[PDB]
Amino acid sequence: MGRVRTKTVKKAARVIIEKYYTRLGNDFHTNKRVCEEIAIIPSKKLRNKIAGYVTHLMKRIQRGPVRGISIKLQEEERERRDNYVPEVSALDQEIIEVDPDTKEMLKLLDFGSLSNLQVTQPTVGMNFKTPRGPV
Amino acid sequence: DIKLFGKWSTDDVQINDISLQDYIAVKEKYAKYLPHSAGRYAAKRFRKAQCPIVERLTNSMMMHGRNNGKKLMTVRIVKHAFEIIHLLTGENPLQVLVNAIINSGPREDSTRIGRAGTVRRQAVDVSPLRRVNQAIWLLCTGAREAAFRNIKTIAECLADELINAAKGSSNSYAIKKKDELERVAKSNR
Amino acid sequence: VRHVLLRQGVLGIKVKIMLPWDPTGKIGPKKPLPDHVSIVEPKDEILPTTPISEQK
Amino acid sequence: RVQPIKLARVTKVLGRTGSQGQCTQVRVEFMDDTSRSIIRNVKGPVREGDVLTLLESEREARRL
RNA sequence: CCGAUAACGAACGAGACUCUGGCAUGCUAACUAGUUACGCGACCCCCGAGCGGUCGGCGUCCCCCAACUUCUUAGAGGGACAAGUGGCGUUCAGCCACCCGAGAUUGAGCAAUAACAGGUCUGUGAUGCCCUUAGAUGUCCGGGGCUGCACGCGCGCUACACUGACUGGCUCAGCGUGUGCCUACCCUACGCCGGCAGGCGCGGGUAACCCGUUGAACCCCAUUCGUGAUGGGGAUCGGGGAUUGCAAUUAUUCCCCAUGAACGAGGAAUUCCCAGUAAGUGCGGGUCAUAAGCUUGCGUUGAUUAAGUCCCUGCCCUUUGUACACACCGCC
Ligand SMILES: [Mg+2]
Repeated sequence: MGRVRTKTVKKAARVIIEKYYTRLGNDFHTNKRVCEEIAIIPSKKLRNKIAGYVTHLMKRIQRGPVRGISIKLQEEERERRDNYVPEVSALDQEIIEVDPDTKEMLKLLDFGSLSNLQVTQPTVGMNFKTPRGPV
Repeated sequence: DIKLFGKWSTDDVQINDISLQDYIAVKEKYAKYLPHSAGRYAAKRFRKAQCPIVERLTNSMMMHGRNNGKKLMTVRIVKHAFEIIHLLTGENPLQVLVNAIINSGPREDSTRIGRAGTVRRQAVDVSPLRRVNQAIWLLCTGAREAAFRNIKTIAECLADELINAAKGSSNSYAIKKKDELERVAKSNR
Repeated sequence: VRHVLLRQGVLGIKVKIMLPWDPTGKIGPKKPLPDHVSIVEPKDEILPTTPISEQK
Repeated sequence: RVQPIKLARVTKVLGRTGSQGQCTQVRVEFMDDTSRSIIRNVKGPVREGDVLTLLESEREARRL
């Protein structure tokens, strides 16, 4: 109990992680040996507390994308977002299941009689809506 | 092999019920040459369970203001009491102590706050650790009021308190109090 | 802390000044605030190219 | 005529009660019928896994 | 603190910080601290040991005539971070358990906004205003008083005893002080006298150099006592002897011989406290010409119970009600 870290240590940890992600590691003693030159810590207790939180956050980083910014994580995310367009589009279906009402709309729009449309059998029952109230 | 006080081997002592065998500590891992060890047994909860019960009796026997650091006096009292009970009964003093503890621990009690019927609203069975604590406290208290204002010394009073409690004879203050508590709890069921 | 002897009595003056931090120390303390953490700015050090061997 | 005393082992500790914390309520499993288990309130320090005597079998079960 | 989010970005407080305690056979260093070794001795065994045992006996920073820093000292550094493992957790913030570790919560100091008609004008040549100011409410000198007692209350000390009292022997501390501007008043070793309180000569110390290896008390080991208001308790009181002072009566204090009173564990009530803690036990400092039942610290011995709760007494946050706002000790 009573081991909750504060803004000072957390912000310092996040800043130095996003500034020196390459040099840092998962070893507490190595991470407390890099802090004396990558930062100016007025207190030894503060320094090693920050180093412990850096180790914790870097374990979390290697297991997943923590909100701390990271260049490798961002380039992987950018690759996964602005790429991987499939070699076939998802919107060029050979046939499109189309409602008779939509077919009438297309006829009025003058786009009726398209070879890629298959008119679905309309559903019967009109049984939408959730039953009202509980029970 | 350890021979508390130089005799009375601990290996032949048997705890007769499994309710308190995790809290009585006379077995060979807790067998000590002398009942005096500043082992920090109150630093954390349940640490006193692994403290030897001879040490527990020594710690409890030094009470009532005049006697709060005199642990050497208490150790010599325990040694003389064990000698006396060995002479009087012929069996292991540690066995006598264990039987006294088991027969002195009150199996249930009663505790509450509100409009109590007789003593307390509810009757409550107790934990084995509370059993051992209450038994040791009752034995030391009985020895103390036995030895207060008579020529019979504290060694003999503790000795015959343990002797009476080990059998169960209503002559020991410990089991008299235990039976009173049993009656109170039974009425407060 | 100073006293001012005015016609109506005594007026108390208390002045507290937080001195700025300076490494020189002739205007303030040399030591920084205990909770203040300063981080040096890293360089680029990219090295995106093929390995080479530079004789020197 | 009176019911004999019977032993039972604490499995899970429910929590403190009595409004002063003087009692801890636990779930306790009988020795004779391991499939039999009730809820009892006990006084004194209790940790799960230790065994204790029941002078009377069923007194009071009440979830906190 | 993580997170949500009409808020964003900050500031104080908390924390961080300083001192302290616990670990460093790792570094530096020691005749105002030592250890080890060696050499002189002193004594026992000397049957025979003999590199046998003891020495807080003497020497080896006397300057060439040993080293070393474990123990002591005090600096520089390290060391502990929920870091490692398991579980719980939104698997976040964190929590629990364990290993390794000296240590997995050592205690303090400082400590925000706003406020109280809280206390001090008897700390001040801090001070407004009023009063007095020569028959003084200034100042000095003499004496008395602040102590005075049918009674009530608070903080404490001593006890009611055998887990003890007395007598003797044995054996252990740590804080910290010590000769003065005025200002006189220091801590004391050793030797002699006295039964004691004390007195008289000779020194040492302005101090890790001397008191002092602070030979403390409790405790421990033996003796007597024997459940009685007793060898428990030492109040009250008589006689006598010293010390301080200018002066001891309304006894300053100390000492000796006498008296041995209430008190046999304490109603209703009520205080403090979680580990080297409570309590027992002494020792320093402050006050001090003389002096501690006080206080502030120090060590020694050293536990029972608990790791929870909101029952009582209170505190913090949110919702809610209000006829309160001097704020429920309100209002009516
Ligand atoms: Mg006498």
